[PDB]
Amino acid sequence: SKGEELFTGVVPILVELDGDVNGHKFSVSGEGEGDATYGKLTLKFICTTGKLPVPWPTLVTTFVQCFSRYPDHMKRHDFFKSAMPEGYVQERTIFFKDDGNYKTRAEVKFEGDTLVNRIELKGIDFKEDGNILGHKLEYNYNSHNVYIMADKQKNGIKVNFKIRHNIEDGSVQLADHYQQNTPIGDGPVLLPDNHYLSCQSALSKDPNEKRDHMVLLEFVTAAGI
Repeated sequence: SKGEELFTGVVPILVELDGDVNGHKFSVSGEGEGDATYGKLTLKFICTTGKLPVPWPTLVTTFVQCFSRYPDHMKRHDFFKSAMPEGYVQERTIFFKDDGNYKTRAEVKFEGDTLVNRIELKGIDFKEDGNILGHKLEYNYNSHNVYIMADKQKNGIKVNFKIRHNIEDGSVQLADHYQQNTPIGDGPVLLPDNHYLSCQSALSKDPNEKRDHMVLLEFVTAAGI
């Protein structure tokens, strides 16, 4: 595959997000590297506007599935890498149960040797004292499966999954994800058969970082075929 070759080694990653949740505006910058051979991602995110108005875990999914490890026997189903270097647009609506929703639009593409994820996020209908704006979510992350289906109509894919964020009282805050990806270029891409990505994420802090931030270590592997 075309893009396939772009991911054989360690690739630097840059993430830039501008967000507005219920009028609370903020920006985040992230840097790190991905090693698709091992489905590995290592990144550090910094809120460059001061304090993040929402819990960091709620932004993990928004912050480059092209770094997922696709088993050799499943390479023909790797839409993400096939869209590179031109990239793909990734759009989501994330519904937080009994609370508001995030709508995101992002462009993932290479800028030189760096894989960049530029995101615009808009959140509305949140409860000021809810689990999100109220900061009631634990700083951790559960393993989840991400379900992918082709969408030949748009020469792209449809993705859906549920993220369960742990609330400090022991309960869970469901975040229902509806996602669509379509190529940026007019080039050809690989439309996959149904499969899923198995994802695990570990959140941590940089003991010397005084800015509001998040350190992320993530491993993702395609499966189901």
